[PDB]
Amino acid sequence: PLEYNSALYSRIFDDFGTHYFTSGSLGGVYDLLYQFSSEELKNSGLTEE
Amino acid sequence: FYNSTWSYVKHTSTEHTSSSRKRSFRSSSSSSRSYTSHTNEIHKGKSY
Repeated sequence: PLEYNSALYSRIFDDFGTHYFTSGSLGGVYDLLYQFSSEELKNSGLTEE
Repeated sequence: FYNSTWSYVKHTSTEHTSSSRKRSFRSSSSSSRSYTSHTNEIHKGKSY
């Protein structure tokens, strides 16, 4: 609408957002996490009478 | 994962011996006894 209406204008930002890119770099992003745990127990008894 | 192993050995040995000799007449009596109790246990658990 030519007349101001806050809802219908706000739809613009909903659909298209507020800003556009004037400069940018495009690329790839690699993210890795590796986590390891080991627990080891040994026991050996002898009793003789 | 966890991998769990247990081993267990139990041994018991018992002996009894008795002998008697009398002379007067002459007599003898004797007895022997031997014993063992033994147990083995092995128990294991594995989760993945």
